[PDB]
Amino acid sequence: EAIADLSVNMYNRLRATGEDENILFSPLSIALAMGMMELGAQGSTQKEIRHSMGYDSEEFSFLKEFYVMKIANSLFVQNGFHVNEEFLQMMKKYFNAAVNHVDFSQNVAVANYINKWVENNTNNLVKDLVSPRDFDAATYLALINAVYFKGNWKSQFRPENTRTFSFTKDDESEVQIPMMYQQGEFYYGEFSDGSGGIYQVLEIPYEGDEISMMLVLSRQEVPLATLEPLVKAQLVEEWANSVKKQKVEVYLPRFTVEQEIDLKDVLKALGITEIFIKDANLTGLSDNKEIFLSKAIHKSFLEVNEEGSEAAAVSGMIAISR
Amino acid sequence: VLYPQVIVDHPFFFLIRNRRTGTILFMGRVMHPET
Repeated sequence: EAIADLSVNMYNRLRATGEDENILFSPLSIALAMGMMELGAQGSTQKEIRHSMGYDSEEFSFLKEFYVMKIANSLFVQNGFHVNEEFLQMMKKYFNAAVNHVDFSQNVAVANYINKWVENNTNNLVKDLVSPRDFDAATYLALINAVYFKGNWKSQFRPENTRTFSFTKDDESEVQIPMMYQQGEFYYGEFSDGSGGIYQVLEIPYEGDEISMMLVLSRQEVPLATLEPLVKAQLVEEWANSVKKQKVEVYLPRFTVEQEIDLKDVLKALGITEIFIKDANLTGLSDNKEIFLSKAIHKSFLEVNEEGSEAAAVSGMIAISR
Repeated sequence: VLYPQVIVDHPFFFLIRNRRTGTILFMGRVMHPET
């Protein structure tokens, strides 16, 4: 529910900084990563995270509570760097983090090693999360989360039904794209757009009956931006609770979306600032008071086609000594 | 009966969610769908 508000807050930042571009991220991945960071934080630094993530009202128990669906965490620790036993224990308990010892000074080697792990846990869909330019003698720790999903639509589109259609961008320009089609039994509702003053919500289940894709679409005459301010956690819940299974004529593009986001900017927008400064309190992760969070990275991939969807997101955290 | 038509031929918002728990896995928008 937390994740709910989190997702919407983070999305709003990305709208703000993402002038008219595609957006894609995984709030789940970001929460798991920040969960791991939080285990390291203390005092002021921990309190700020907890608040920003909405945990004031632990959260580790909820975080633990986690077709193909895979979630993996790993820790890369500088050789001979002494990490708090307690940190390590919790990290295993709550995140089942793989723990690896590396020499960050061997910067090409370590980048390759971390990138291989990413590939191994995203079906190769996310590449170059890190680079050798990320690592040196000052690097102490990297923590990574990956989320990976692959599912067939419960009711697949037949490739024979896919035809070229004009897609009208919100800047009124047009592109011709492959447009999948089926008449299927999906969950559908109509909501007032606040203004034919309605928008459509369509929920399409995947095989396995656990996961779905929800699509939200304004009337043709109206830009998506008109609907965006409406998007709040309470509304998301309402959408889920208001759609009715029925026959629907569905025209949906075959598409891929990718995004690398400035995760530091996003977290800062949530109010998370202390971890990023020299005098951060990460005394939870070790007795080494010189440590702070240098880089926060998030990259995602989504493919949508006739058979279903395949998606991955990875969040990475790189900690250094001043 | 006239079935609704959802014709995704302009920008849209999307979410991939756990139906049971409500957890949001992925979220975003497509402003530019072309290759």
